[PDB]
Amino acid sequence: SAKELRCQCIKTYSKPFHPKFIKELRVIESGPHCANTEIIVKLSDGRELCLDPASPIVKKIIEKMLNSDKSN
Amino acid sequence: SAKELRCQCIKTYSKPFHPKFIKELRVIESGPHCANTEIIVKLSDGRELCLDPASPIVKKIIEKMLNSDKSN
Repeated sequence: SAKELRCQCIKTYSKPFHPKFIKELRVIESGPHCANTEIIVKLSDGRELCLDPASPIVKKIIEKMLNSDKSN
Repeated sequence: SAKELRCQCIKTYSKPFHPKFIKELRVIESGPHCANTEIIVKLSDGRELCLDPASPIVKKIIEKMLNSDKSN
């Protein structure tokens, strides 16, 4: 009975780990909405899902869109 | 009749473009071999393939493995 799940996820693929051994680093960097807009990965041959470990980086890449429009 | 194609690719997904509008940024960052070890992406709703636009960055992420072992 917790708040309705969010769009995709807010944490790592599912678990934290060394993202260095990631075979596929996927990043949901779509426009501004809710579907894709965070980080993602494919942990070597063990874990593979989205990615959002308290890393606002990717939020800054999506954030630059708005900020780009904030030139007037 | 050109040199046998390489492993996956050496350039972008297929074409260059603003990687900013990429919906999925995938990165083949596997160990050291030849399969996956470069950058990759999913250009918004238009282009989606690997990624290696003269960007050695990703090569530096894979390179840190060796260099990590070069501590002795």
